Amino acid sequence: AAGGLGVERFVEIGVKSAPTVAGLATNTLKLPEYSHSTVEVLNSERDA
Amino acid sequence: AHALVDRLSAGEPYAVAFGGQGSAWLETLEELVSSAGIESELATLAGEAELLLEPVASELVVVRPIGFEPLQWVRALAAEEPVPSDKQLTSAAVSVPGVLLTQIAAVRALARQGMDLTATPPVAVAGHSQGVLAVQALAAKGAKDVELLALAQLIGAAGTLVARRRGITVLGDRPPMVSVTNADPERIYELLEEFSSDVRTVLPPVLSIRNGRRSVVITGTPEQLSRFELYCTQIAEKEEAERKNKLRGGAVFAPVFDPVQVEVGFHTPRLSDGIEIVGRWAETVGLDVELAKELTESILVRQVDWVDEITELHEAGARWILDLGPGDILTRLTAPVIRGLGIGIVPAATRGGQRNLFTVGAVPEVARPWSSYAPTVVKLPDGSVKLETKFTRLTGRSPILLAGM
Amino acid sequence: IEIRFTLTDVVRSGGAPIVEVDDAATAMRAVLAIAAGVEGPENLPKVVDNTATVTVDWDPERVADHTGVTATFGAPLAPTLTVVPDALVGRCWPAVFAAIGSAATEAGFPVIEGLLSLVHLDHAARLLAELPKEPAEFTVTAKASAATDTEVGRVVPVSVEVRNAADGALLATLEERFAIRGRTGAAELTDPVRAGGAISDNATDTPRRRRRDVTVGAPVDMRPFAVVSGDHNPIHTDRAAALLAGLEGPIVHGMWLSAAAQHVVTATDGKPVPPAKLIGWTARFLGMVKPGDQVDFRVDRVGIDVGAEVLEVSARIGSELVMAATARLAAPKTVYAF
Repeated sequence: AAGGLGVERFVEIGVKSAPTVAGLATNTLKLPEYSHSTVEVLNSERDA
Repeated sequence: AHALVDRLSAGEPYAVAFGGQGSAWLETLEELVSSAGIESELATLAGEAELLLEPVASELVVVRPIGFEPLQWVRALAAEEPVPSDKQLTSAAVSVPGVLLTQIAAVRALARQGMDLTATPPVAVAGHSQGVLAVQALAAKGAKDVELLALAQLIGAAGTLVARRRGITVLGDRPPMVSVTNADPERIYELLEEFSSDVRTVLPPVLSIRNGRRSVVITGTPEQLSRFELYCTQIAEKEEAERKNKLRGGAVFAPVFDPVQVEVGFHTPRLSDGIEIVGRWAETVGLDVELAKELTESILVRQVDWVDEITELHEAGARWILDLGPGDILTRLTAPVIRGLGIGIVPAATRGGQRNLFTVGAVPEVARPWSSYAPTVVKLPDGSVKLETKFTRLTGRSPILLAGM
Repeated sequence: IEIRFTLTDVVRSGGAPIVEVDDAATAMRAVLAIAAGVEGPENLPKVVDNTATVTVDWDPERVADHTGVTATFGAPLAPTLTVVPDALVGRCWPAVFAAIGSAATEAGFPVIEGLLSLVHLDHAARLLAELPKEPAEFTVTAKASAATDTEVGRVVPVSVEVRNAADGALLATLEERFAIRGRTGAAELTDPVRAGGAISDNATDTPRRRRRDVTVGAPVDMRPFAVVSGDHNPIHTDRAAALLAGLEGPIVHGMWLSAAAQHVVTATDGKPVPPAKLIGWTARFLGMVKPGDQVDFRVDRVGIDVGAEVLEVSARIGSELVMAATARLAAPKTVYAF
């Protein structure tokens, strides 16, 4: 926000551990982050 | 034989209104040319548009080439093939002058048939946004006509150079101009002030137009406006959980939010660097009149408190208001504002409302003065006092009843 | 400004009743020199000697005009940067042209160049890892790497170095190659041969991925771009000069197209964040373009260089190929969590 809000990509690594903190981020991207931002949640396991 | 004008002379008074930007002007200008059988004015207006740009000693280096010959675009548009995109035509540089020309041509149309009658007399002439321009020289002599178009050419030009849209997204879609409905002017400014607390001095949103009681317009940078859009949505949703508890003080608000098609911020500090430049642009031309400085500030920076102005000329007891603005804008904005206070309003260049104008019998549209239905006192043979209403008059009794219980 | 010419008639040869003055080439130059530079910019290099651009400042309104000259919306495109790398060409233009003729052109070439016959081959901007920014001032240097002749004519590749004034470092490198069609030389000889590439140390390979289908209109008149870019060539403006050069009409500036297709690649595969993403772009002009032109562009994702995605662009007006473009783009910025 202080450095500009433009497109961000959030990638989790460690293979099968990847869905967790992304799902943690996903639900977090929902509740406070409702501002309608373009964000990409990517997982090493799932989204390779 | 125009009854209204004939009314205007002996009977009820009149006021001229001019619309602003966001009027969808081109299609009105295209029709106005096609509906015009008299091209006489357009000959001089086109030549003076060419002339006035050349002697200009003001900077105006970028503006003059990006200006376009009005006669060519019209004849092209009349061949039905050529015309630039709406995005190009809506840009302040070529749009602002074009809007005035539509309004000026709208003045001439009525002036063609009835001029001896359709000559001067308003009580006052008022305008909205850039509409205040065409107001001034209409109240001045006829040689000042292009000066409007001349200043309009300068207004949209500097405004464009200083600040222009750098981005847009199909969702909403997001402009510099935003409007919220149903919410108080105090409540809107609250959320505005709530959001403006979080942003820098360079891109604050501000209240531009107050269109009515609960209807307002806030403007600024498209991105920052989109941020204000977020808070109003969250409150709308949190209050939804309230309404479904079936409680009134605990009820959701049902506002209406949605952006506008306007391309650039007006009546905002973002145009502040434009005022100076515009001012010099007028003095280097034969446009010199002392209101060029005041018009610019009113249009570019100072807000427009609208309801209060046209109402002020209305509370003077002037019964009629016409609007020569493109399509027709501000003619209908003003109507529910005043409504039943005795004012009524015909859109000018609208064929239906002009049919009134040109006839002896179709003229007197005067909206109902609610005070007309104000209750009165009645006496009877046995000498009973009766309070008179539309109810009592029928029933012959007091305007009060015990409902079925 | 006026242009004069002279003829001479010897009728002893009937097949050659008219033979016209050999001073034409030098006479044409004096005419262009008055119009082009007006002695406004002045440095006096020979073609090999460096051509210097004194000082250059970027106003916020010069940002707007260019970004407004080329715009894209219908495809969800949002241009963002302080200075688009396309804006480099406006700064380096007046200097590059000065190298088109010289004593080295006098030695090995006839010095026969029609300016109307000038053809732009390729244009590219290579970054030194620095990107252009707000108010800091620029100073540009232009050098001619080689002067070549081809079967189709004379070619002059021009190297350009853009430097930030206040900081005093070289931000970017701009490359231009021009084609005059009438000349031959002992300087640099090419038949069909010229080649350029955007290369990087570490690379990854990918598969063809369709990104966007683009619709781009050409401007109504070419004068607006002519004012900003500083290209006054009558070919794109005056119809008499365009017809004299045997052209389809007042051809759209290839340079406008260059920024036209770029602005899309800027915003599309670049996404709402173009500024730090595109580190380079190259553009090849396949065919001429008339104003009022509906052109369809298509960018695809091909491969990866130095962690930056490469993006190939093809252009079609109906059946005709127009521009071949290729760009190096950084990926949408990634944040990692373990």
